[PDB]
Amino acid sequence: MNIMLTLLTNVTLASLLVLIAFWLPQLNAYSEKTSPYECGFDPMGSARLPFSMKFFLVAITFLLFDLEIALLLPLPWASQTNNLKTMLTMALFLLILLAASLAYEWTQKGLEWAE
Amino acid sequence: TYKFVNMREPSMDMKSVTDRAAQTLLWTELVRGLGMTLSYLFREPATINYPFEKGPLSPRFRGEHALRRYPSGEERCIACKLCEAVCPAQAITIEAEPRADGSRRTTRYDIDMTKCIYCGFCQEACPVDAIVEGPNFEFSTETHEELLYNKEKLLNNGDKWEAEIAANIQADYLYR
Amino acid sequence: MWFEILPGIAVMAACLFIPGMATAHIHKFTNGGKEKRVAHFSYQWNLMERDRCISGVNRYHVTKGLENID
Amino acid sequence: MFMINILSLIIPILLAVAFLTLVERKVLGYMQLRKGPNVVGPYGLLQPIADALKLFTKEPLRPATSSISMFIIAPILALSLALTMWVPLPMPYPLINMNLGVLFMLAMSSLAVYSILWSGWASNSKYALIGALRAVAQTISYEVTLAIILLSVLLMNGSYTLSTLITTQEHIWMIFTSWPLAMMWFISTLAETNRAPFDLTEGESELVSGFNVEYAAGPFAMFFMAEYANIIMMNAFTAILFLGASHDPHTPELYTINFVLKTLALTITFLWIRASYPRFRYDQLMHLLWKSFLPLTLALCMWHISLPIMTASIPPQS
Amino acid sequence: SRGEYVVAKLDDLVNWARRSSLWPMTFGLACCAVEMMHMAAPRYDMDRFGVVFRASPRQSDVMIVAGTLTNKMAPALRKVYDQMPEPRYVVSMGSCANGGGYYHYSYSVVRGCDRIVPVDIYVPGCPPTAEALLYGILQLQRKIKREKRLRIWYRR
Amino acid sequence: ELVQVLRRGLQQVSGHGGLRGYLRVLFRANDVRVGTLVGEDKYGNKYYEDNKQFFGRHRWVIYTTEMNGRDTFWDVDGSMVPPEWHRWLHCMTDDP
Amino acid sequence: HPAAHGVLRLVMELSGEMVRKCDPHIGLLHRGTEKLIEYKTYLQALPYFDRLDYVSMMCNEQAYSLAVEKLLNIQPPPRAQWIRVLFGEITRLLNHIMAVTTHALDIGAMTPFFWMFEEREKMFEFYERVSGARMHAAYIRPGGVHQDLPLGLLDDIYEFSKNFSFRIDELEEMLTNNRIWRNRTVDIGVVTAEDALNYGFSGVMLRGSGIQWDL
Ligand SMILES: COC1=C(OC)C(=O)C(C/C=C(\C)CC/C=C(/C)CC/C=C(\C)CC/C=C(/C)CC/C=C(\C)CC/C=C(\C)CC/C=C(/C)CC/C=C(/C)CC/C=C(\C)CCC=C(C)C)=C(C)C1=O
Ligand SMILES: CCCCCCCCCCCCCCCCCC(=O)OC[C@H](COP(=O)([O-])OCC[N+](C)(C)C)OC(=O)CCCCCCCCCCCCCCCCC
Ligand SMILES: CCCCCCCCCCCCCCCCC[C@@H](O)O[C@H](CO[C@H](O)CCCCCCCCCCCCCCC)COP(=O)(O)OCC[N+](C)(C)C
Ligand SMILES: CCCCCCCC/C=C/CCCCCCCC(=O)OC[C@H](COP(=O)(O)OCCN)OC(=O)CCCCCCC/C=C/CCCCCCCC
Ligand SMILES: CCCCCCCCCCCCCCCCCC(=O)OC[C@H](COP(=O)(O)OCCN)OC(=O)CCCCCCCCCCCCCCCCC
Ligand SMILES: CN(C)C(=N)NC(=N)N
Ligand code: SF4
Ligand code: SF4
Ligand code: SF4
Repeated sequence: MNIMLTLLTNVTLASLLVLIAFWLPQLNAYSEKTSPYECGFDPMGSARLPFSMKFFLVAITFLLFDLEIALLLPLPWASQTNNLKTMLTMALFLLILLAASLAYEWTQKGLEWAE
Repeated sequence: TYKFVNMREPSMDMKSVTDRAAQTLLWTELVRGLGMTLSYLFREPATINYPFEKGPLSPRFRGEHALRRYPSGEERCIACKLCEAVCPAQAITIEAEPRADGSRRTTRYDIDMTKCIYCGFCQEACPVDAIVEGPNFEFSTETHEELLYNKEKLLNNGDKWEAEIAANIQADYLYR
Repeated sequence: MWFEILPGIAVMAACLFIPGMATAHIHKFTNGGKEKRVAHFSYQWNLMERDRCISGVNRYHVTKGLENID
Repeated sequence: MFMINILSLIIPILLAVAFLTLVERKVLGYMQLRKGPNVVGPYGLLQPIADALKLFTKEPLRPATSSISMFIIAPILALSLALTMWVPLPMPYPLINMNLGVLFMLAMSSLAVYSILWSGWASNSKYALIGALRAVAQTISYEVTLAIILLSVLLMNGSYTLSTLITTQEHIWMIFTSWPLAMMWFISTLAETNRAPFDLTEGESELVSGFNVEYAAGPFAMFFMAEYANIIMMNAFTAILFLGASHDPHTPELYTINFVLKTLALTITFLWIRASYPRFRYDQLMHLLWKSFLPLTLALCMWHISLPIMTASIPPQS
Repeated sequence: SRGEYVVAKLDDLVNWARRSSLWPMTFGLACCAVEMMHMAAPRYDMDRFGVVFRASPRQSDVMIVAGTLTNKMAPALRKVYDQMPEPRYVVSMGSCANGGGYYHYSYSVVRGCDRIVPVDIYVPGCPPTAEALLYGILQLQRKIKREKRLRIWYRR
Repeated sequence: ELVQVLRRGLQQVSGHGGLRGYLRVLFRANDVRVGTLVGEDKYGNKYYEDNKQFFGRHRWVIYTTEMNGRDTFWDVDGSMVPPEWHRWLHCMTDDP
Repeated sequence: HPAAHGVLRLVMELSGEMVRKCDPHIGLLHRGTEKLIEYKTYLQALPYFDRLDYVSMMCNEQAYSLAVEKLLNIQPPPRAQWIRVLFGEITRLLNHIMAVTTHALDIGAMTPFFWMFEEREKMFEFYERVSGARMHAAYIRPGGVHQDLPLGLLDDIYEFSKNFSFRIDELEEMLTNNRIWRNRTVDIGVVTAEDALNYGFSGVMLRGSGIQWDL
């Protein structure tokens, strides 16, 4: 309830700022003013063409490591259990496997960008 | 002779290796750069309080142009066109004729201040110290035409700045 | 000089004082002069609801005691 | 009274953002042997007001090639999330008291990522696209490192509650306890807030204003406000997380003063770093966290899992 | 009148903000741009007055044409000027930007940037000193101070 | 000592003729330094010198509030100085 | 563009952000200097050289004067030659300050730019004292120099030179051993000595490639 009211207040304030921005000042638009900016010269192609991503493997590894951090997050509560030895073994197991994944990718050159 | 800017190798003793590892893990040179910036923060700025304070200038400074007069009030220029001949940018236009009393005086003396390169050649070639470059430099205008000076404008500049122009010429004339 | 930066930092610090102090004053104002009750768990929430029930004015911060049991 | 509390949280934040703009100007000037703004007002105190009025009275334009819907949404999202990030912060009392106060901030930061991405894509220009993809890579690296660092530091705490952070730091400081994680967290917060040396999404030298190249007038001012609010909020989070202020329940204003002073010190350190260092390359930034911070972060996470167990110092659950 | 007083105060406030917050586009052509750097330097700090370089023309208020404008460069200058949103101002600096300069009678030099864009201020010199350019900037500020757009509109 | 600096600041406050003069010189010159008055011209401009300041700040001018027919309380130009004081202020000579 | 120095149109083909080819389009600051020089005299063409490399101005003037004097079969006086060399080294200081600080600003560092540009301001004061113009002096001319030095210039130059090595040291304290600067600059734009010679490089490019050559 309170969080919803806060979110509504913030979004309303931002929208009001946009509305004031687009209606208060004097407007004068023509084709040259609204054309895309490429440092004074017309763009040769289009900005919607494919843009090669030289770190494509690191993004997938980031997805997997995001899973790893999601698994690791409930650790502060897991340390309140009586099975401390088992919990410690499992936490260290997960972190060692994550380290092994990082080392394997590093040695197999998955962290290097495409040329 | 010559010297090598970067051809030194690091010593591989344990103490030096540990020092380099401490520099790597504890960002020592980065902290040093921070300290340098902090020192400059606590230093005094070098900013002058313009327009209430002005940067230093010299008697040789080349600013706005002026046509001078003799102490009697007679114009110094004798329509000799040496400045017009020597002007690199061809910024000076001169037309002359005999005056009522027969003097060799100009009727048109134009300087295009948007064409002039402020090189000081005109005042070097003048044999009578007529055309000079005054100390004024804050004469920016809002329209292009206002920078196309003519003889009346240049004579007004000379009458306006005669004291300072005379003082500067007195100060610097023994080097010429 | 470097102390001409201070008035801007002073204004920024004065601005940053307002949120926390305002929150503390509003919490004390709306909880009868006491800290706003923290209910991170159902036990604390049930304590607050019981305080509302026994107050008789539908306000949990209205606390009763020995004069109320007898 | 809750709406009054929301306003008392929002408006001073915006005022502090404007005067942080002024303070950054003057601090950078004095570190660069200049004076900075001292003409518009007394010691330049009306400069933020003049800039805001100029920006919001200047004409905004939508590019002919732009996708207008996402072109407008992005500044709204940026400013909304910048303002929303402040609600769980205890100073010393949070506006909204959450049981998991840190995961909310992580999620809202990851959502605030998309403002720059959608503004760069919606602008429909090559410099904006380059800035957006630089943002993608930067977010990848800083997100993984930040997540694990926060996990470890809060594992020293016992829960994800910032009031519990205060209670934990009642006696000593998490900077004393875990300073290496503090260093890496400071670097990761620089990267998260897109500050130098990691100001790559909008890199003036390489790109002409980066992702906000097409933005002007009011919409641009919203991006600037969001950036500076994020700077202040992240420095406040760092102060609460690592520099715990002593709290007196009967006079809470002392905690507010201490917290504000620590946050100001951290923000001025941000400005100092910007004045001091050059700019990274974004591939070198990715290789900095993945190849240097990530191994050390994993090792320190293992160490901070083991340490409370081997020393019988596990924090209370609540 | 009450409305006249209100509009006078409002456009005094509006002109103050635009005067006190000037953002030149990061745009220099020739030797005249070095004096722009020296005006940005600590000696004549332009950041005191609220004058800050912005790279994007969208976030720029003033175009300082500092250098020679050539036939190969004129379209780009016009393009960036057009992409600058309003209100926008132009300060030509140096003889080359004012008229032709040393290269007035040339096949590849535009004899005046005012053939391309509407110029508000002309700064004379080759190059104008940093103080001369600062004087031109302050003169532009005083020119902005006299604008009465709301006062023109009220009587319109 | 900070006490000496604060006392010098108070002297600067009192050296401009009270708080009102201090505020006047602060808001129309952005500086509150006190220096020896070299002289005053016919238009009202006052000229001050302080050789202890570094070169460039050792001479300055407080412009008049009215020159010719224009109210120059706020609108002050660098072109309002007559040529002799112009030479002295731009340091083409050491003699006022 | 901030990094394009104002009049450079660098048409680049990029695969992502990797550069596939650079095609520098120049001539946006072409004025017809050589044709205008053909139309000028030898004294009237000197400011053209003053405006060619407008960061090493007295150096351009000295080169032009050397050419004209070689054609004329005359000889400047020793004092003129010494003033030429002194101001050529002052101009070299100006140019190297500009180059290093603008390079560091394109990389991302601006504080050295401001410091060394205050130093450039002092050297501009020297230029204005000798010539009356802060940068475009037109002071070195075929046959010697236009005017003699004023009676305090040598002492002020001595003071400046006395206090400048500390400024260079402060510049080095921010860049030389900084790991970010080393990452940005080390093993970037490597050119072999043979390639430099064949492509026609000169000066710092050759000496960086290791060629022991100085005019
Ligand atoms: C291309 O060739 C080249 C050039 O070119 C020719 C060059 O030059 C150079 C030379 C390069 C240089 C000289 C370097 C550049 C120069 C510098 C000085 C670099 C330094 C950079 C900086 C200092 C960064 C500054 C940049 C910016 C953009 C700062 C501008 C400020 C803003 C945008 C902030 C504006 C936003 C604000 C103020 C937000 C506030 C607005 C609000 C609405 C908040 C208020 C909200 C409220 C609700 C408040 C209301 C409350 C009320 C009314 C009640 C309050 C209570 C009361 C009592 C009042 C080179 C090398 C070159 O190669
Ligand atoms: C979508 C949002 C809804 C909620 C809005 C909540 C309040 C918003 C507060 C922020 C306002 C931001 C602008 C501040 C003021 C400055 C700009 C301004 O004045 O803009 C007004 C705009 C101004 O028009 P403009 O397009 O010329 O705006 C430019 C203004 N200047 C010149 C100042 C730059 O007014 C209008 O568009 C309407 C003018 C009168 C014509 C009325 C037409 C009929 C429709 C509306 C009237 C009611 C009809 C009822 C019957 C319907 C059925 C038949
Ligand atoms: C930030 C959130 C939005 C804020 C919304 C507005 C809040 C209030 C705005 C604050 C107003 C500040 C006014 C500042 C006055 C300028 C101070 C004084 O110096 O100006 C003089 C007078 O200025 C002008 O005459 C008018 C200034 C503005 C007059 C006030 C108009 C009414 C403002 C109060 C109404 C606010 C509510 C209505 C709008 C929301 C002329 O000075 P100037 O020549 O330049 O200086 C040259 C530099 N020198 C001195 C070194 C040479
Ligand atoms: C909370 C506030 C913290 C304040 C700290 C601020 C510090 C100063 C801020 C200025 C720095 C900001 C800009 C700098 C950004 C870049 C920083 C940086 O480069 O550091 C990374 C640096 C660079 O590596 P490279 O030179 O590229 O070498 C690569 C080799 N292939 O490398 C690092 O990752 C350093 C990591 C620091 C972690 C701390 C080191 C841990 C020390 C180990 C001792 C602790 C053991 C714990 C077990 C105890 C058992 C009893
Ligand atoms: C105590 C109670 C309250 C007291 C104060 C009450 C008023 C407060 C301000 C309310 C908002 C502004 C209201 C409208 C102001 C007048 C606008 C107007 O009529 O503009 C008309 C005119 C357009 O041009 P025109 O002359 O018609 O010619 C056509 C062009 N070829 O000229 C123009 O359009 C000029 C260009 C600028 C117009 C917009 C700016 C006007 C002033 C706004 C000041 C406040 C700004 C706040 C910004 C948001 C917050 C940061
Ligand atoms: C003009 N010169 C030499 C520049 N380096 N210019 C620049 N804008 N960086
Ligand atoms: S200074 Fe040079 S360019 Fe200017 S009018 Fe004199 S001779 Fe011609
Ligand atoms: S050189 Fe002197 S005397 Fe001869 S025409 Fe020119 S101004 Fe007149
Ligand atoms: S006016 Fe002179 S200094 Fe300016 S660009 Fe032209 S030649 Fe260079």
